[PDB]
Amino acid sequence: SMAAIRKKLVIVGDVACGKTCLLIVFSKDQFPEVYVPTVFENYVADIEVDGKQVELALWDTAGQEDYDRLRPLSYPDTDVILMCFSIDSPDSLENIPEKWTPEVKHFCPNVPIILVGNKKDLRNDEHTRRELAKMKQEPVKPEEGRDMANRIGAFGYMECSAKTKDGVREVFEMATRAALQA
Amino acid sequence: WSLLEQLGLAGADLAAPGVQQQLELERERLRREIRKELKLKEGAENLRRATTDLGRSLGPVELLLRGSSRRLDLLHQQLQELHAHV
Ligand SMILES: Nc1nc2c(ncn2[C@@H]2O[C@H](COP(=O)(O)OP(=O)(O)OP(O)(O)=S)[C@@H](O)[C@H]2O)c(=O)[nH]1
Ligand SMILES: [Mg+2]
Repeated sequence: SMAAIRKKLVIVGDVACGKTCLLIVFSKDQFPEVYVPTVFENYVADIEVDGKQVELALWDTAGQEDYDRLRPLSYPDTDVILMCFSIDSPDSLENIPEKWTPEVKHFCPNVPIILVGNKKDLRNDEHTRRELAKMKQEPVKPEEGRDMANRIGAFGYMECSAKTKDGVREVFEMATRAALQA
Repeated sequence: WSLLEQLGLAGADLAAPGVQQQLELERERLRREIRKELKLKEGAENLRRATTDLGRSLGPVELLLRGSSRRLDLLHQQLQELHAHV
């Protein structure tokens, strides 16, 4: 039995938009009990798509501007990018074409990008509604995220909730398929 | 944890032919273990979803899923430890 195909995945996106929980929920089936801002971490996940076994390297990057210097060094041999934003933060969605896309395209032109809408469980969350209401806002819509996906020329657009594990497998199976076409 | 310590090969000459063959066998085993665990996990996810539609407790399945990812972790550490001595 041959070894699994190796592919490296890098995840980017705004501060606290749910990047780490997404990686851990998928690779360890655990929702991190405590929130700890990431500088840089890496994990290995195992997956099989279309009868092909793949060993996915999960490179976790920092959303914080404080660690912008470190992020570029995590780009080099990336097979697929999971560019994230949170469904409960329209500002995190606005930083997609503003900050994340320009950075990713510069360091990884041609690398498949999956735009991911995190925290899908907060769309109908009443508390989220009242808070966003103050700031004269409301949770991101599926159409808006799908539009932004088209705008940055992403491989696809997916929504998920690391919390309820809803849409998590779909996100990673699509990311793996993209990373395989390479 | 060390697979070398488990096999009593701790301070042995790992470059020797016999040891090199035993390790290749162990790597093959590990690779097979990882593939089996990977499929059990994917199946467990299917069950978790099936249990969700039945309206029953996901606790047992979630625990199995975690135990499965934890096992994959150990298998990867050991496989990594043997790649250094090929
Ligand atoms: N409601 C809900 N909260 C989530 C979800 N995923 C993450 N969170 C919460 O949002 C916060 C940030 O999550 P985390 O994954 O650590 O962000 P991050 O993007 O990795 O953050 P950074 O390291 O760039 S500063 C945490 O308190 C976490 O529990 C989700 O699907 N639903
Ligand atoms: Mg993080």
